[PDB]
Amino acid sequence: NSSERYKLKLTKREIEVLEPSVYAQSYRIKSSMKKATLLLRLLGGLDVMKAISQCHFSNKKIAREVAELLQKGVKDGQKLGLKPEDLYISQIWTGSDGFWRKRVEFKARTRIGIISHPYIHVRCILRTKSVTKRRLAYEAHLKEQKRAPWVQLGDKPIRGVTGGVYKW
Amino acid sequence: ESELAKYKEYYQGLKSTVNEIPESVASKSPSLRTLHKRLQLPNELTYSTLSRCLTCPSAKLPDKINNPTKGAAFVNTVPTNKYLDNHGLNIMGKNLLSYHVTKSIIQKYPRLPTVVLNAAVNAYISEAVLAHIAKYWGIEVETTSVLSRYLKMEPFEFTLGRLKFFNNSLNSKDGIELITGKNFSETSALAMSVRSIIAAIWAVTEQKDSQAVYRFIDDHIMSRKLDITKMFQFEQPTRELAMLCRREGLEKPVSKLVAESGRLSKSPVFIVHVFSGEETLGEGYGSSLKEAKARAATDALMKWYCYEPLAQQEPVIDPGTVVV
Amino acid sequence: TDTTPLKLSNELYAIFKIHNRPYLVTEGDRVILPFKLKQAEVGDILNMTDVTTLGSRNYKLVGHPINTSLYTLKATVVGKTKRAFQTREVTKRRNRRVRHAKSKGDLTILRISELSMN
Amino acid sequence: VVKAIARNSIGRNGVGAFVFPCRKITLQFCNWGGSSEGMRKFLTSKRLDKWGQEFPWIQFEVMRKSGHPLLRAEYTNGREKVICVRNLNIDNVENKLKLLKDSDGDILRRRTKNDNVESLNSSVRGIWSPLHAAKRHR
Amino acid sequence: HPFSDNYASPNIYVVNDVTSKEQKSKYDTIMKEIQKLEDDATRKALETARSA
Amino acid sequence: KQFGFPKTQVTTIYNKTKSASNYKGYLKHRDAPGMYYQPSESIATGSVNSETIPRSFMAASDPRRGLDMPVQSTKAKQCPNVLVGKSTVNGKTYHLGPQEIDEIRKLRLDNPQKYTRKFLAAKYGISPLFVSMVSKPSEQHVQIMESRLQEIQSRWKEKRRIAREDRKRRKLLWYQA
RNA sequence: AGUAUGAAAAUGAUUAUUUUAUAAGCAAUCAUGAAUAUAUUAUAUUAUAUUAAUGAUGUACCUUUUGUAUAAUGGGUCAGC
RNA sequence: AUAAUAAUAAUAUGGUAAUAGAACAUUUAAUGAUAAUAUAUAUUAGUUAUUAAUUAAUAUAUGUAUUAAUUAAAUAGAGAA
Ligand SMILES: [Mg+2]
Ligand SMILES: [Mg+2]
Ligand SMILES: [Mg+2]
Ligand SMILES: [Mg+2]
Ligand SMILES: [Mg+2]
Ligand SMILES: [Mg+2]
Ligand SMILES: [Mg+2]
Ligand SMILES: [Mg+2]
Ligand SMILES: [Mg+2]
Ligand SMILES: [Mg+2]
Ligand SMILES: [Mg+2]
Ligand SMILES: [Mg+2]
Ligand SMILES: [Mg+2]
Ligand SMILES: [Mg+2]
Ligand SMILES: [Mg+2]
Repeated sequence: NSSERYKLKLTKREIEVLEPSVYAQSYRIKSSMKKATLLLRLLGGLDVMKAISQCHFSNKKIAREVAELLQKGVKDGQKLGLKPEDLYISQIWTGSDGFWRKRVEFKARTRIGIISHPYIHVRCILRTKSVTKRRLAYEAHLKEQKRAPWVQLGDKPIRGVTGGVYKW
Repeated sequence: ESELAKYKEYYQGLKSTVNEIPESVASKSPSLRTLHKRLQLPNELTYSTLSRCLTCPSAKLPDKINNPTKGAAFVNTVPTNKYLDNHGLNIMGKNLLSYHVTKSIIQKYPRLPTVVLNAAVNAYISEAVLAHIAKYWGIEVETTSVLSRYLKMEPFEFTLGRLKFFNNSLNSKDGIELITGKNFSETSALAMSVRSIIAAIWAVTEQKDSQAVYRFIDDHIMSRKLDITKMFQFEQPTRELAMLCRREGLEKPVSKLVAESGRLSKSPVFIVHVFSGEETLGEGYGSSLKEAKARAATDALMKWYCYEPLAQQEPVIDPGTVVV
Repeated sequence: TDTTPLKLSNELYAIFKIHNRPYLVTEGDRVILPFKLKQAEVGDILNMTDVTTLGSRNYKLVGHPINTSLYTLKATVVGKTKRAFQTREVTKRRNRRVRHAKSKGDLTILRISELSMN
Repeated sequence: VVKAIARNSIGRNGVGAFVFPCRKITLQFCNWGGSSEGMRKFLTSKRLDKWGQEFPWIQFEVMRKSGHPLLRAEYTNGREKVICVRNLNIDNVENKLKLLKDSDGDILRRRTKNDNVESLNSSVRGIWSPLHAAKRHR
Repeated sequence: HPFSDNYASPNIYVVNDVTSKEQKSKYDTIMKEIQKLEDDATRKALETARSA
Repeated sequence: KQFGFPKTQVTTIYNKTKSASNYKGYLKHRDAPGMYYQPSESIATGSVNSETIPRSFMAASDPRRGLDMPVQSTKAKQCPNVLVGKSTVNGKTYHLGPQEIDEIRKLRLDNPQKYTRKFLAAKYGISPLFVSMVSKPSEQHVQIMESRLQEIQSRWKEKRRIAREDRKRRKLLWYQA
């Protein structure tokens, strides 16, 4: 309904942010960050359903919480407009949730330690196979096209300074 | 009194100055003077003429002003006189550039292929290059609004000194271009300005010193580096070379191994020379034999085409491109 | 001195010396002298005098300094400037005093405008 | 068959016609502000006029602002040097102005040893080759 | 209190010391005056429509 | 030999076999004032230089023709032929008439699998290239061949496709000069 | 141990760029390829920035001593004092 | 007969303990224009022979510097207890 052409100028960051995503967040999980990492590294770039399945059959305690989070993120994505079979976990990390209560451990022979009690949160960003993954495939293709070939007897720069004199 | 009335009369005065380009006002303009001194323009070229050269055509304000919602607002420039713009000048400058540059290229490389020559000409006087040159010179665009200028209460001299066309305010704000015609592009306006200056120079000097314009062009345009060897891209050069040899009084070209090392390695070196009789035409190194052969043919073709005769020689008119 | 092949050749290089510092140049080359020129201002032209070698692809005239009559070699002074500012620190091995040796040497950008056999 | 590769020329400022690198200088000062005294004195005292007479290809803007006194140059390449001349005397300001006018606009940069000449041109003699050398290796 | 005439070399000039506040006030008055002009014209047009 | 200049290597004061890269030695080496002949230690592939262009490509009124600088260092008798066609070794033949050509064309359309280019060449004592120039095959056959080629390409791995791309880029680069 | 605010650092996880699975030491500096990013004068054969190809040089800091890479003193890191 | 800046010729410019001279950052007091087109703080990239300040962009605050400058002073500068 218009004869006006346009050209859009976005940055890399702007491109990244505007692709359809969904941002899951856990509640105050009772665990170490290290323990969370030990699981979460497995769920790197998986499809959300696959990740959920892995969490269900994992032996770890954080696993259930991670599964629940993934389920919530899927539900959010559905509400927005996205599909659950389209969603993959783009990023998933953990962090300290703060207010870890220290508590002295009394040892033998008038010695002591301090026992902290770590609480964490897992956040994750689900992105779409339909868009983000396609975009990065396209970028990879462009990079491949750009890539200058290996030339056998090719023009390499004569590195070093000339010194105001012909050496040949 | 009313501030609107004060603004309106200022605008009217500005419009009148644009229509005239009165000489005293143009002289007062510091930017014009500095431009004149920078380029070492002739004293016969008046400051009014220089101001005019910076004035692009802008008779009527376009329909796209009606909506800034569609991504355009033209609020900087003021309407110009029909018979006092850079338009006629610009055309003349373009013609001069197309003549002289091309002639210089032909003098340099009398056998240069037609497509290659055209590319070289473009390189020397393309719109982007011309715009860059204008920027380098210091031809700045009138980006500031008329209202803003009035508020600052700046003279009309400064306006005259700047480049004046329908430059779209909010051109790429929020990363949104509108893709308008050539009559609203900055690069094009800058190109026109540099061509208009050349035309003005020609107009003033033609009767006294006819070649003054052409030496100015040589100084500014033809002084720029262009390796003509980087312009070429052959397809089946051996066949073309053979055709060339047939056309001239030369024996059939055959490629022969001069030197060889590292056969049966990742990166050998094969030197082959395309001989016509005992004379070698092209020398070709390569990783493969085929590659070396190809390179020798391309070298021969380069030597044929990019042959540059001396000025002392009588004119070399080539016998056309080698039609394979 | 039969200087005919040099005169004929389309490509041609020079090895002129400013204060015995050699600089190998063609026309268009942009020399960067490592000092502040006092004599010439920006825009001034320098006629090179102590030209050691004038060379084609296969020949070279050599003189110390080649006859000024035989050639031309005009440089233009295209901007006095400086190197980037640097501050190396000077200190001994059990001494808290660390003297900062600030440095920002001068440069003079020449451009070889003309180079030809006269 | 032969085809062109679209390519653009490189401007060497010096070779044909020298365009002077410094195009515009802005003298900025403050009426209040004791740091702008030497700048103010310079503006007053017939030196600026002489300067403008000497260099009519540079335009000399004179601005008033609340902050420290400023000398911003503007060059052909599009770069902009800005020197703050706070608490400098007249003569120091003038020296700074001279320095600015001297500059080709390009960014400051570390040079390696003997990194003297900067050519666009292909070598007049070729690049060395072991097959084509005068003395063959062994 | 320098001026462009003071220096007597035409490449030198002094930009006009107009305070930002004064400029803003001027802008306000002009745009306000335009608005007033427009509103009166619209009212007149409405009155004419009502009449016939 | 027009010019009788003394000839010089690009001389260092140091040992050239051990210190060829040492610019300092070159800088040190002074030689007596005059004209010299320093033959270039380079191939003349990319050079548009006037001392590199051959005499046949120079114009008739060029002074440079007479001067001895396009040196014929190599000899065509000594060098052996590289990727040379059989026409170039033993001369081109223009023997086949119109009728023979028409017969060849008829054959090729009829059955390009049986009567292939090489077979035609063998029959008529002529080149496969010439056969191709003379006669088109049935477009169906060409389409089949294209489809086969596409299938082969698909059968590749990722690596092979990349290598083929690189090869193509190299080929393109060869013809630049 | 006020209330707001908080891209202050140490510290953790994750992503991106880049280097890294035949190479040996204060982990820097200088030389020098390559890859990537940004660049409303890259006109380019462009400029800056980031990055342990490769090469060269390089015995933490302080204190106390005739004298310390010392296997002599002292410091887990950063913030405030 | 001075001061500032710039020339030329000459001599000098490693430094622990130590002596002498000159600056800057920070905080308070006296005097004090200006202003959201401004100021402050932070990040990034430029600039000035650069512990400092300045330019531009970006961010957050504030209808605003005890601001520039000169003085007076100091809980006035921290990898070393
Ligand atoms: Mg908190
Ligand atoms: Mg116990
Ligand atoms: Mg613990
Ligand atoms: Mg130390
Ligand atoms: Mg000691
Ligand atoms: Mg040795
Ligand atoms: Mg390895
Ligand atoms: Mg190790
Ligand atoms: Mg140890
Ligand atoms: Mg120790
Ligand atoms: Mg310890
Ligand atoms: Mg000392
Ligand atoms: Mg203290
Ligand atoms: Mg501290
Ligand atoms: Mg310290």
